[PDB]
Amino acid sequence: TSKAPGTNEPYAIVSGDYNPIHVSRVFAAYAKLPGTITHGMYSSASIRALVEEWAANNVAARVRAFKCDFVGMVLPNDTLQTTME
Amino acid sequence: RPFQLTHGSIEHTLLVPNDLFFNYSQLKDEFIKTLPEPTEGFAGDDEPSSPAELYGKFIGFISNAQFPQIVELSLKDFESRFLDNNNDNIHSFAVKLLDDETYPTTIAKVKENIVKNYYKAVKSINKVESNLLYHCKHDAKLVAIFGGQGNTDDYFEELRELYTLYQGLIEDLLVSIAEKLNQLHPSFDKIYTQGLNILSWLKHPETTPDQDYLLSVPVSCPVICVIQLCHYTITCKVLGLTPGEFRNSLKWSTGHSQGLVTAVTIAASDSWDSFLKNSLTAVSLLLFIGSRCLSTYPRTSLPPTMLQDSLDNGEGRPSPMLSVRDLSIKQVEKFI
Amino acid sequence: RPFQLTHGSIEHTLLVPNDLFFNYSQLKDEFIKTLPEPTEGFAGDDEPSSPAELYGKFIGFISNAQFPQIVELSLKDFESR
Repeated sequence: TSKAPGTNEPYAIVSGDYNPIHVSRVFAAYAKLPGTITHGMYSSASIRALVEEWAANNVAARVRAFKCDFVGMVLPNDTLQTTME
Repeated sequence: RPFQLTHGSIEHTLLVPNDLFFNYSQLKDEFIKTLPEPTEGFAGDDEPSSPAELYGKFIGFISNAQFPQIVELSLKDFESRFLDNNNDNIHSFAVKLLDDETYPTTIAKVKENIVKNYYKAVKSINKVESNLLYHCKHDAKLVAIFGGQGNTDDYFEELRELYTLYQGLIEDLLVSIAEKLNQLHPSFDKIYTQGLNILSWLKHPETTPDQDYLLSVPVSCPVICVIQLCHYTITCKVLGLTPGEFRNSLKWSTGHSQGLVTAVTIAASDSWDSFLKNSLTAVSLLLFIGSRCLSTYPRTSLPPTMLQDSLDNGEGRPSPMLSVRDLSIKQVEKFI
Repeated sequence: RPFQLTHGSIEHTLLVPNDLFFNYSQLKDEFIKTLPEPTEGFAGDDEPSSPAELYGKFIGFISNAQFPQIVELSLKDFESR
């Protein structure tokens, strides 16, 4: 189980993705979406670091390809449970 | 007709001054409605289960209610009723209450309802008592030892109950400590992001971060020094001893891995303000240590096979430090 | 509010002097705890079973308790009653 961050600004300034969907209430409202949802790339990297240790026993060089589909949105601070198969 | 002060299934009726019963009954009326229903011998944690315990809960209750001149009167009454010529032994009185048969023994309901309420309601404790464990001033020798890092798994709860109990004794100092922390807290962000508002975590348990981030070194390192310092302040104040003169009673002292800073503070502590200042220099120091010893060797994730096996082997959750028992040095050095 | 002197299932409430109710209640409080539980019409030998009987038991009770100037007052009250 994982948990979404509180704010997406730290991720934004690092990843260079200043997409105002994730940082500002006003834009997130303009697109009528549920609010400053987490950066999809962050949600990717989170599950990636998850499986990197829970599937590869924390051996980094073992993962060689990873693809995912942003089926849904995650608002900040949300708690996320993943399955691994 | 004159009648009796009473509660529940246990009663401790005292003789009020004859011209106070009127307003004395007001506090009682406010008190009787604050107590839960009796439970099969008061097995409920919050209802008293010994007459002294009931009287103590009452005395804590009246201390908050705006009606002085009764708090100290009932207090000296409690003393003369249970603590005569040992009127500074309410700790020992407490642990002795553990031996009653009318009272089903449980130290929890003894700590609170008695000791908490006492120092909650007591006025100036400054009655310089007998350091009579050292009364053989010629014959005994005291040495204070200060714990080190990582003696217990769940450590913050010690401070939890301590603040829950002697709040009137530590509130003066630990807030000055937490303020100084907040003045140094953000300067070392990016390593403990969940903040360092200890006052919040005490006043609000749900605001407290998880024990893991609590068990983090930049977190646990200063609060252990805080726990040691509030313990020392308490044992100085319950005796009404100035820190410097209590120090005069001790022959020497030293500390473990971490608490050694508290030991060197004590050897520099003379008054309460000097103690406060030196405690400040301490927690500021140990905060630097917590920060840097993490930024230098940051603990990382661990392969779940490892810790799963280690916990199935009965060993501890792996950590940078391992304690081995029952083995001499000459052979542990042979295995390493 | 002024309220009533009472016991059990039988009551005999008397008019005390208006400036005595305070200490008068102390004797009553000591008295109520000396009486057993009511028994199906006070069939128990030691609990009173008539208002006059209750008042008499009370007046015997206060006579031993160290508080005179009420004993004879309640006594002449019992008489006039």
